[PDB]
Amino acid sequence: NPLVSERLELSVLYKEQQKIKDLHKKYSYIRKTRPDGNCFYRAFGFSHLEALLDDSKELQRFKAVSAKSKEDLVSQGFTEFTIEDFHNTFMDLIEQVEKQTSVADLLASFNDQSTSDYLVVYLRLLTSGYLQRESKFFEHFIEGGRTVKEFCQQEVEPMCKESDHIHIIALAQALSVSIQVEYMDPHIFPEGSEPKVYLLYRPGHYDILY
Amino acid sequence: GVKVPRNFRLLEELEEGQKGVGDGTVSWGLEDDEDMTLTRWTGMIIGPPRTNYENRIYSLKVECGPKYPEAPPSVRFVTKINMNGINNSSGMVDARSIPVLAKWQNSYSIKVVLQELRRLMMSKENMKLPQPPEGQTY
Amino acid sequence: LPRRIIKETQRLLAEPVPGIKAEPDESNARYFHVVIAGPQDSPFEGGTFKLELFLPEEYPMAAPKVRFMTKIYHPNVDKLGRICLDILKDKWSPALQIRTVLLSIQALLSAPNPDDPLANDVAEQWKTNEAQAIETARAWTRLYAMN
Repeated sequence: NPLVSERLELSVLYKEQQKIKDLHKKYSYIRKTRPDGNCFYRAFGFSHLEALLDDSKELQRFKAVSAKSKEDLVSQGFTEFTIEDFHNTFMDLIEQVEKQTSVADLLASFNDQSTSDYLVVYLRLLTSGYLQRESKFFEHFIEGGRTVKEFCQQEVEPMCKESDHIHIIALAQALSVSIQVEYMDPHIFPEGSEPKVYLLYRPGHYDILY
Repeated sequence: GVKVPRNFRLLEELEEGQKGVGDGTVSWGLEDDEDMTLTRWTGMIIGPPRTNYENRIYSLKVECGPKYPEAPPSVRFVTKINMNGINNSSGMVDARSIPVLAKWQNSYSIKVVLQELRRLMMSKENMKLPQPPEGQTY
Repeated sequence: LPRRIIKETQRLLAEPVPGIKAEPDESNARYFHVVIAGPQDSPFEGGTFKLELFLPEEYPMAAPKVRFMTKIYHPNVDKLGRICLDILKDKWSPALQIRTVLLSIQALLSAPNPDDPLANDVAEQWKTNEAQAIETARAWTRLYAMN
């Protein structure tokens, strides 16, 4: 079992039924991630950085938001010398896409525990940072009388914690990158915008579609 | 590599001691479970088969100095035994004559020590030694 | 050593939490001798409680290890000093720092549980016979925390 897998075929999902037939007529390839509850952040993290090896326009636009992202969280109340090392890892992956690297060279860096997790953390921090900015807006999208800050201390920031629509809406609007999720049970996040990152949700898993 | 402190190591040792390793022919645990100092441990060895120790329960006491696990524990038999390295009056284990205590690495645990004693009971110069009567202490 | 660990030690010493001394060991920069004064108005007032903090191999991915050295009658603390606290297991994020853990423990002492009760023999005693429990904690502060 790898963290992030090879560009496997969509016919491999019959090994785990007419609902995949509908999925084939709109998609061709799948990319598996370890079902450790950190799926969403690793899947989006690869899906979008791999797509930036073709798109220099979105690359420098993405780098501008990500760089400014660090000072944003610090202006929001995150201690700087906390997130520094996960930002340094995040910027080092953007610099590794900027320098034209292979999809296989990028994959080998995502299967490194340290490098990958450090990114997942910063993606979680980015999600958690944005949820607390739009605190007034998301207040009534959380159940159990949990506050936005508490939800962030319990389900967003800590590792190995499952993601649902509240995480997806959040990260999407933070980096200004649209996502579409397909449910092995279609939804666009945010509403209306053209999707850049296609994902497949099964109970406990998030997968990259193509 | 990275040094682990006395107390945080000994709590792990306790945990593993509670879950039990292998079959159970070696087991350990705190002498008092309200003892926050984590110093006195109760060891237990079932004697290895085909030797003169076979099918005898040997209770031990193990003590962890303020410097564990950088320096070995002091180990002592409660149950009487006839074995190279163990004193006939006290049941104390001579640190020089035991290859795990003499050649002590910090990675060694109270588990490793108890198995090492259980291994040395299988040694040729121990397995055939005449034993004292069963269930007898110092 | 990560830059994280060396910077956290320096910031923790630069700005101390009142009621908590926390010096790193010069021999093992991952180990911290923590001392906490028993909060005024608590059942632990006048007592001084020893704790130890260790930053594991995985830190800051894995949570810090903390344990009471001083015997204490408290729902969240057990007979060997092991602290039952969310941000030390499940709900620990790599973003959280030591001083969060540190004064989180202090908040516990200030006003013992339960906002959601944990299931143990001490916590059950607090959940019913509270006045009796507070006098027990006062007594244990005397014989364990006061020298």
